[PDB]
Amino acid sequence: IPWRACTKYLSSAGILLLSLLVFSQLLKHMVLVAIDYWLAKWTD
Amino acid sequence: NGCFVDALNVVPHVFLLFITFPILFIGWGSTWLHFPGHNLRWILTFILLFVLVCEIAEGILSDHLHLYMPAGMAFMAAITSVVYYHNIETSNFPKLLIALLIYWTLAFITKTIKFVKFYDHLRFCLTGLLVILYGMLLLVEVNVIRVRRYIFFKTPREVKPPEDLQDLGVRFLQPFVNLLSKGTYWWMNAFIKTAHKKPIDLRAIGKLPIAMRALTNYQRLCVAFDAQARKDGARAIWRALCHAFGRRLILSSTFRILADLLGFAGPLCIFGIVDHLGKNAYVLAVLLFLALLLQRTFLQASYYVAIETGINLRGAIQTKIYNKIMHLSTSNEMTAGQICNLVAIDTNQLMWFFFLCPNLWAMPVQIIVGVILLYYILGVSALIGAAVIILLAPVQYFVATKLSQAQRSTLEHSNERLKQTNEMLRGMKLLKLYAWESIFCSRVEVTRRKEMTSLRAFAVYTSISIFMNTAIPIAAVLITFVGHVSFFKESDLSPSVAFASLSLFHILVTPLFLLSSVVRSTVKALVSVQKLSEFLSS
Amino acid sequence: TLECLSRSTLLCVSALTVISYVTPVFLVALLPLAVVCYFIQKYFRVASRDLQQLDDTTQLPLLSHFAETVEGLTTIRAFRYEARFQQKLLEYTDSNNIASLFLTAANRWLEVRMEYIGACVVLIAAATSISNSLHRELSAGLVGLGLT
Amino acid sequence: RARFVSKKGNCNVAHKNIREQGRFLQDVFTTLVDLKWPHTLLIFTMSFLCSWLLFAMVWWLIAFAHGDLAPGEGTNVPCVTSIHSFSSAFLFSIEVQVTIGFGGRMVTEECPLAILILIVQNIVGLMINAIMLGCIFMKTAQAHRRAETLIFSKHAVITLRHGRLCFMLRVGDLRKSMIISATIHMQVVRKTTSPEGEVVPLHQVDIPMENGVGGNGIFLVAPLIIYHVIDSNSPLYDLAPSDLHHHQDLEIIVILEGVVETTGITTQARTSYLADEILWGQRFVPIVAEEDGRYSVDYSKFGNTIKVPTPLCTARQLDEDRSLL
Amino acid sequence: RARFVSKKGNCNVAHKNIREQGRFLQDVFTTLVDLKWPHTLLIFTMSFLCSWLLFAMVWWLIAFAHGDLAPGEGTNVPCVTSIHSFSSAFLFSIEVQVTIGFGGRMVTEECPLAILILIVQNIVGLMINAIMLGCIFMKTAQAHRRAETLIFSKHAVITLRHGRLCFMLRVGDLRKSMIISATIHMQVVRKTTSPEGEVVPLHQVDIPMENGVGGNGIFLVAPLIIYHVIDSNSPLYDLAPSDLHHHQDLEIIVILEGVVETTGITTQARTSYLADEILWGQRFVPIVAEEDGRYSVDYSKFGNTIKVPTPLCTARQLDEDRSLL
Ligand SMILES: COc1ccc(Cl)cc1C(=O)NCCc1ccc(S(=O)(=O)NC(=O)NC2CCCCC2)cc1
Ligand SMILES: Nc1ncnc2c1ncn2[C@@H]1O[C@H](COP(=O)(O)OP(=O)(O)OP(O)(O)=S)[C@@H](O)[C@H]1O
Ligand SMILES: Nc1ncnc2c1ncn2[C@@H]1O[C@H](COP(=O)(O)OP(=O)(O)OP(O)(O)=S)[C@@H](O)[C@H]1O
Repeated sequence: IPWRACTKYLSSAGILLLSLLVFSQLLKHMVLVAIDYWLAKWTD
Repeated sequence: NGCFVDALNVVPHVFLLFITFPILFIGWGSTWLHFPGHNLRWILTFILLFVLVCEIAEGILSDHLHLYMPAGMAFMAAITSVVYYHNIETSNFPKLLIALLIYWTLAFITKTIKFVKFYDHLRFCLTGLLVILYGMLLLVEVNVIRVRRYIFFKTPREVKPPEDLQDLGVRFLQPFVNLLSKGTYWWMNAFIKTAHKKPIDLRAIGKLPIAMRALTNYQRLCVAFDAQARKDGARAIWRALCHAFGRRLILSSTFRILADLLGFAGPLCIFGIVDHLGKNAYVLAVLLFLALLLQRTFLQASYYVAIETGINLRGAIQTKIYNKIMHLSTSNEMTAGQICNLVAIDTNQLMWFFFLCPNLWAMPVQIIVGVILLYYILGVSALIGAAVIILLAPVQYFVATKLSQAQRSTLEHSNERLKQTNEMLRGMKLLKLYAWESIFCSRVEVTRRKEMTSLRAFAVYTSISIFMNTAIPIAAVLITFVGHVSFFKESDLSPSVAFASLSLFHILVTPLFLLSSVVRSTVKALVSVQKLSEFLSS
Repeated sequence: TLECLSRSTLLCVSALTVISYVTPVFLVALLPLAVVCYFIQKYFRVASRDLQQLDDTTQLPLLSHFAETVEGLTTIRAFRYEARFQQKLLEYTDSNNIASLFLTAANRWLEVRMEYIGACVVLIAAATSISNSLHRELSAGLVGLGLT
Repeated sequence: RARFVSKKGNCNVAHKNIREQGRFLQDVFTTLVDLKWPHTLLIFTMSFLCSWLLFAMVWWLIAFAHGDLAPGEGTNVPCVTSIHSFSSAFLFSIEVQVTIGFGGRMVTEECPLAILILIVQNIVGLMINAIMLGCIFMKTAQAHRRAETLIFSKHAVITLRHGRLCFMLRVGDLRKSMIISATIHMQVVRKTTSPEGEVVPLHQVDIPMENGVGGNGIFLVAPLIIYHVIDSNSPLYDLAPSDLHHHQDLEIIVILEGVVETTGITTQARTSYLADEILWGQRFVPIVAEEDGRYSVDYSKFGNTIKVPTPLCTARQLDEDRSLL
Repeated sequence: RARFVSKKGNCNVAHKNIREQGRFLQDVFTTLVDLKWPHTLLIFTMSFLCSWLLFAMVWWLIAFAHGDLAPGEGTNVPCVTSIHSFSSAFLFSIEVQVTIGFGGRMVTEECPLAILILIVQNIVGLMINAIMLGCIFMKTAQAHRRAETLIFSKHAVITLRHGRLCFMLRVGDLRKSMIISATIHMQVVRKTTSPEGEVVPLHQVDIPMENGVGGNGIFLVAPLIIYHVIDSNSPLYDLAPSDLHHHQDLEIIVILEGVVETTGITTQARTSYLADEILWGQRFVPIVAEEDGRYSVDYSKFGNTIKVPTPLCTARQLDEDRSLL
């Protein structure tokens, strides 16, 4: 299945929520890695 | 004369590795014959692989090439014995077996000499384990010749290789392959590669072996039901299924528990490595590699054996309740719908519960080993953390139940909507002949809003589930590490402790979710088997 | 399912970036193996989809058959045609089981092979971490994240 | 549908339930020597290196065991003089095995065990050399690359010759080398039911090759259309022209046997023609042409075919019409 | 009673009073090289060791005789330098015989007798090496393990086909390798008394193999029942169905000849069927079956047989009844 079906599916949502979802997911994963990255320096 | 005995041990591996190459290159340049002790032989060969890895670790710790060459030679010797037994299973011979037996005997002799010269004065345990494994393989070979016609009188009275899984076209050959591929599913390479090009269909698909049909499972189930009813119900049918499906289920369950043990074991060797470098680690790394691969392989074999037992059970009880459909009386519309739900939802519930059966036995030991292991790494504080994660498991269940309730309500509305559609898509010409269509579309949209309203609460519960899923892992580490160092004893938390706790937290979060679904599936299956018993006995 | 796919893909990318930042050279070793997964992807889907639909088909005439036996039960018990119909139902349940069995076999195949590669990557990561991050780099906070 | 023997000449019938009890012997060598030249060279060097390394290992071991490997002056003479490490041991092994005999390292008359290891080394080396020479010579007798080049036309035709229906099918040579006393065994298979209620799944019957006064053989220089005429006695005489194209299952096989010149072995070529392969009422294009001073054969028109206004009817009805006309 | 040729194909008739005067020659080698591979390897190493020990003994003797074996410094040069005991003598023998030439012990230009013993040693060694190589290569041409695997059904049946009595008997292949131009020589033996008062103890007569227009040969891919029809002209046409089972002595032998592909040699299979072996009025079970996409042959039903309601009568009386019906 091409990217066109998903493109139409997400464009029915609009530009309002697409970025609000994608950047929030990116930031959540960045926090989930950064907590352990800081714990690494916490250890010693 | 240590190096002398080392060379004396190196010799026989060279002998076998040199005899194997002509025959291996002849074979490299469709009937599967299996011999008694094949599975035992492959198990012992994998144990040999492990012990040879340990010997290589010893040789690295000691270093002197001639002092650790025997392990590297026996490695290729065992691999070539595997290739030999593959070439014998693909084409039987009374002479290649003797060629293996000679090598087994010579290796046993050399190991005995090593043991004696060591007793006259870590090596001890590995040498003893190798001796025992080679002796058991020798006994397997002796059993094979005792059963075969290698040196026995004129004719072997061969087995006439089984036509159960090798006769007229069959494609799903699970029971009839090498016990390594029975684990790693190597026989699927050909199927999947052919499937990439040509579209699969029932003509391109196989036919089920005699080991698993409607007739076979029905026969076993009716034999158990007969042996239980001749001694005369819900408990009766239950015990009948239990005694009928027997060994396969418990085999899957024990595969599963051993895999769970090794999975709990991984992070501890991680911890050991982290300790060693901050203050004997390559060995721990290769052991971690081996333990990971073995644990996951056993987990997967467990899954598959359970799934196959479940599919057997579904076929069996389906053909059984169809056999019952023939003798029922006409006095018993609603019963037809109840019958077809008894096959569409009740049987699927039964079979999926039989999927999840071994998980219900393997979950408690997993959480117990997890909590006891984390306690000895983090102390009293660990206990506190060990509570929080566990507290997510009942809560999850509660959440799930709410979902179900919501689902029910939503379904109701949905059904009604469909009705209000079926009219419009039939009186099409009537509808458009006077353009009353918008008037009905208003009503259809009125139903839709109610449907939307239900969906909000359902998705709120879904959001709460997804939120807890990744919130409890964070909260455990938060309230544990903050509550360990800056609260209780100010103990210096080495990186090993924290990272082992992290690993164990994930390895314990993964199974926790499954217990809730397991409990729901089990109670639903109990109700469905009560229903099946009420029906099957009318 | 969309939420789960997004979480999974981002967690995987994050884990790869972590084990790369911990040991730089390990990065250059992991891109080969990942390319392997690409070949494991195609061959899977073009079959996993196919088998899937086949399952659906073998589920549809089976259930329907059941219903046909229930309504016209008197006619079927009168004609004494019970044997042939039982034969048909054994045929249908076999056609259902072969599909629902090949599907689980293929899922096991993909699972085991992806797992073998996921163990190769941790082997190589630990083997690089024990030497690079201890002998030369002598930094202990690294190996923890990478191993975990 | 299923075919009897494939176009390439290989057999299609797969055998099931063979006793297989007798095939439990060691025919190891010949099958290895039949392999491809690269694979055969690989296995030959493999055998040689295997034996060499085995005896090098045992010689290093015996020199280590006697104590002669321990470097010491006096109180001994090494069983093999001037032996120091595993490298010189392997050099001695390759010096005594392949019979070059450098003689820098000398086996002495002090240790009879070295005498025994030498006396077994030499005989095993001679035996493996003899088998590896005989087998490669037996291989160099491979003329199979030149054989099986015989070609038949993809589809065979039927025509009307001398007032009778006839079968026309092209054969031919592809090299200068002839084939001596080539004979044609033309056969037809069909699922037949006897009048006694017996049904056979496949029935081979000989359809004759129509030559001069007699003879089952032919002479192949140029592409010669094999010429048979189906009569009321022939088994193929009963079929119909419109039912052969789609439904019927008739395989007409030809077996051309003959001994090649240079090697003297008797090879053959078997090919099948199905019901959907054969067609009706056509004529091949003349291949041979009077060239400058010779006969030129054009193989582009080998499988070419031209329309012929010939009547289309069944051979039984054609014979009845011949009785009427 | 006595059989003519056994089922396995070997001959049963024992020959008596052979002149045996000519069989007094030395055909020694070829018969030894035909033996089994273990026995042949044993005799080969035996010959080699025999020659080696013989010449080692003669060299020790000559070194002892010249006095060079007596350990002494000066006033001489040993015919073979650095020779001390029988062990070094045997080492020199194996060094010069199998042509390794270590050269630690050197034959010198002082004694022409050593030159003569060397010049005979080398030529006898070369001749024995040449024969022991040619013979093992001639052995590796053994494809007899693959031959003689042809199988016939244990008992043959008779039936009624096309209104005439017929003989049905199964043949077949057991390997992928075909057999080229296999012909059938079907014969029958019987103690016959001529009308001139002459009594023959055994009388071979050809009973035809009924194929197409002609031909003494067949084509073997699948098990093909050989189909013969006994007529008033056939020699077997006179017997009775009730007298064959117990009393009569009739041996029907078949001789299937044919050349194998890979080796090109012409092998054959001979088998007998007695009067007590053959039975009456039955039919074989169809072997070939339309498999998934091929033809499946089941060899379990190879010798299986089903009852057929066919009339039981003598072939002469059957022909008389055909004249009446
Ligand atoms: C989510 O994993 C788990 C992780 C951990 C544990 Cl302790 C248990 C499980 C688990 O799942 N419990 C075993 C029972 C089970 C059910 C489904 C699957 S499956 O993989 O999703 N599906 C298939 O294999 N085949 C399907 C089966 C249904 C017919 C169509 C083909 C695999 C296994
Ligand atoms: N010009 C040629 N020279 C030598 N051999 C040929 C030649 N043309 C065809 N052949 C071979 O002999 C057979 C004769 O069949 P054709 O007359 O070529 O009919 P066809 O339908 O064109 O078959 P093709 O060319 O293989 S698709 C073929 O199977 C070829 O393999
Ligand atoms: N399935 C088989 N595959 C290959 N060869 C066979 C098979 N069965 C029998 N043969 C051989 O071919 C001959 C055929 O005779 P059969 O049909 O087997 O009658 P028979 O009375 O069963 O003889 P047997 O099996 O030797 S006691 C036998 O002499 C066997 O040696």
